[PDB]
Amino acid sequence: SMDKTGWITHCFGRFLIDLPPDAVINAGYYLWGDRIEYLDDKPTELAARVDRLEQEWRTQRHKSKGNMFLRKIDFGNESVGLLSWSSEVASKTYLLDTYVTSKPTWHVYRWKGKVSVDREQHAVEISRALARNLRSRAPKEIPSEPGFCIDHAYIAGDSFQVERFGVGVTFPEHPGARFEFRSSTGAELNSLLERVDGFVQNMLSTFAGMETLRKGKHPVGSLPGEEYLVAGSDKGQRGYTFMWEVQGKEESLTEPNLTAGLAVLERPPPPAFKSDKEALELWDTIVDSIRVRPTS
Repeated sequence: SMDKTGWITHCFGRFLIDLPPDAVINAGYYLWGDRIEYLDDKPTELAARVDRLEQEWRTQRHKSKGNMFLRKIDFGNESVGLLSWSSEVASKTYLLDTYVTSKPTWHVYRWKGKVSVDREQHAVEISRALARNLRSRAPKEIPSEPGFCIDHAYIAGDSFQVERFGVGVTFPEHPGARFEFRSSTGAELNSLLERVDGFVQNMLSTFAGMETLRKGKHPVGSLPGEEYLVAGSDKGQRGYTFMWEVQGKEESLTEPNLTAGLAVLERPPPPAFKSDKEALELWDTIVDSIRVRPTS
């Protein structure tokens, strides 16, 4: 824990975070509500996918006597899009399946979502730009440029954009334990304590076998993070439920809603930790490493 030797600093969206080298990491990234998704397709494979999927939309009935395919849009920068009706019933909505590529190193990402007839051109203009802003980042590179980092790449820019990610992390040394780190634009209406506190006291006072290890402020650098940590024993198993949270500012990339959490279930398998001490060391070491990525 406190001995951050061999620990690896990672990139997720606008932020950085240190983690032990043993950690098993799995991340999800979302843009304008819709998931941006990495594909391990070499250029020929993607061409096959798009061709295969285009013909599928054509051999699929829309309403009575028309197919579901509409357009194959070219966003340039080696990227493409497929416009289709939102479903078998027209409504007034499409499905814009975007396939953006990274530069200079080749990767392709699928970014798909529904859009109305009256906003299709706008959505295209977004994909048009996402295509020329999506740049690749080297395996261990920590980009100095402004941008939202994703899998094997980042979306360059400091212009506002709703963005969100969620990283699930497990540790082999500490089995049963699960850490999660999430970011999301938009501000929550209450702080952590203002929201959850009342109910936690009503559960702790009601049910036995638990104690509030910590509570209150836990600022990390310029980030105003409150925290709540609960622990308890049952089944001869020691359970944990931690959380840290910056409630974030509206229309802000650098101070969005930002949450770190760690939990260990009960219900004897091997201990996730030796004691409460070891658990809070890991928790504090990781949370204190949270920070906005320095950007020129």
